Amino acid sequence: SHMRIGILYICTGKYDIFWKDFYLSAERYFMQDQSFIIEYYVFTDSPKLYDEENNKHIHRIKQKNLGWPDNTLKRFHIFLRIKEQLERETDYLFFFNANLLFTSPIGKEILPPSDSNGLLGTMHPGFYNKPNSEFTYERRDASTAYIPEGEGRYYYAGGLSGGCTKAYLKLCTTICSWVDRDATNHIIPIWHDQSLINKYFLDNPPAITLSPAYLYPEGWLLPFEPIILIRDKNKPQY
Ligand SMILES: O=c1ccn([C@@H]2O[C@H](COP(=O)(O)OP(=O)(O)O)[C@@H](O)[C@H]2O)c(=O)[nH]1
Ligand SMILES: CC(=O)N[C@@H]1[C@@H](O)[C@@H](O)[C@@H](CO)O[C@@H]1O
Repeated sequence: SHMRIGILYICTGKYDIFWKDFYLSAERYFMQDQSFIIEYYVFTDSPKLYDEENNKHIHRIKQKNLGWPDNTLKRFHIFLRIKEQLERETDYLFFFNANLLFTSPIGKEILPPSDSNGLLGTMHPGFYNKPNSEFTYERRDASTAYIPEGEGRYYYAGGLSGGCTKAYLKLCTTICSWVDRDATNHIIPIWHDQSLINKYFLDNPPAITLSPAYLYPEGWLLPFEPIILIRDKNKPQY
């Protein structure tokens, strides 16, 4: 029985060093109720992950480094490679960036209701209480991620997205079609990683919208307490 939770994680290249503290924080804060089984789906090129030889929930998946911009553009194309084992092993899906870190215990409060659409979005830390006129949406009608001015509620970031497995997999398949449709039209959506997810969140507003506290950049001073910290990529330790 219990509730199955799946974590989508990509750390190809030099971002594999972010897995250690992320895993140690997820095992201490993220879903530690007795009704939660947590599964790690790590997409990397590293031959072995941290605590992989001890933990069985850590699924090392073959994935080379695609570089820019395919590492953020073809992100959802990677998730569909194992979409056959995702719905059978998980009930909820969650995507976190590499350099993310848990600081506060996260429970069932971020779980979308059973009646709603079952989607999850996170407000961008750079756009809090800023007007719609300052949103960096895709303003080209030729692209599939096009959002006209005046429309939209929040500016969702691509650093953190989730929801139930059934609704989240449809989200991935929808965007993948939007990427390939733009590839044929010789056009690249901007910003590809977050503009595409805002177009979907406009057509399909998420059940619950997380504050930028779950995407708090390290060093900033934002009007909320940091729950999930975006670690600085340019630190001497990294
Ligand atoms: O070589 C790379 C570059 C990026 N990422 C992933 O892409 C996400 C966003 O990275 P970002 O675009 O901020 O890095 P940049 O492309 O600016 O170097 C992160 O969660 C990384 O895990 C990756 O796996 N390998
Ligand atoms: C790198 C990051 O956190 N993402 C975005 C970046 O892509 C760009 O949209 C910028 C200005 O809108 O806001 C952030 O820095």
